[PDB]
Amino acid sequence: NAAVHLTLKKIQAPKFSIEHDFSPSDTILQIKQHLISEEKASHISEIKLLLKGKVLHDNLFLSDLKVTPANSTITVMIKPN
Amino acid sequence: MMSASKEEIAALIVNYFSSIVEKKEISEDGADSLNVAMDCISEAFGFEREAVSGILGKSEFKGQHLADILNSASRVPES
Amino acid sequence: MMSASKEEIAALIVNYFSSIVEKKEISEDGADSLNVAMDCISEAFGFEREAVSGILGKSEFKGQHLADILNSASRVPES
Repeated sequence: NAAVHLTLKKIQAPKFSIEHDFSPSDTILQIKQHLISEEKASHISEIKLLLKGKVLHDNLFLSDLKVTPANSTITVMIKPN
Repeated sequence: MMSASKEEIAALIVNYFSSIVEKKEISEDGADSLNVAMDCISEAFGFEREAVSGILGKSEFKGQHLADILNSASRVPES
Repeated sequence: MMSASKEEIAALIVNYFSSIVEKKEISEDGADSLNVAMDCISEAFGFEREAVSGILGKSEFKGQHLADILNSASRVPES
């Protein structure tokens, strides 16, 4: 369906973990925007997401995310460039 | 001994991190960071972290780690 | 060489990755993976990504890369 359940977890302290439902029409950029809205990040350029080692680029759609019940956790990396 | 193949080096790199998390030598955050870092290395080189034993088993690094090898390896900069 | 501490090894690890991308020995696919992984490693041990130049200087590993170092390791498996 359209219910794309994703888990956002930061590996670097503070290690926060939040779960939300997105849409398949949304891109990685939407997740970054959402993260800022939840006051967990400052700039989009600081948010670098990864999945199983593969870096998730802004142009990537959530529909192409190889997320299963096992790897439903997205790696949230935040750094000032 | 048989040169330094990228996959062989990568195997030692991930093994090193694994040797750290196996005894919690790194912090809770570092452990998480190292976990994903190893995953990135695996997919970038073309192997799996769960297959590190298989790589080291073939390589001449079986029973060795990146730490001990680098420790024994000593070079003296003549400068 | 000295003690092969976490910082000693880390410098060589990030240096190796820097060498790979420098001469372009990896595709852009895995290039970005190592690009971010390098930073994660830097934060985990507590050092700046662009401070590798200083680490290699203060330590006795100047002019040596993880590749050349491992390449000089003639480990013989006496299984």
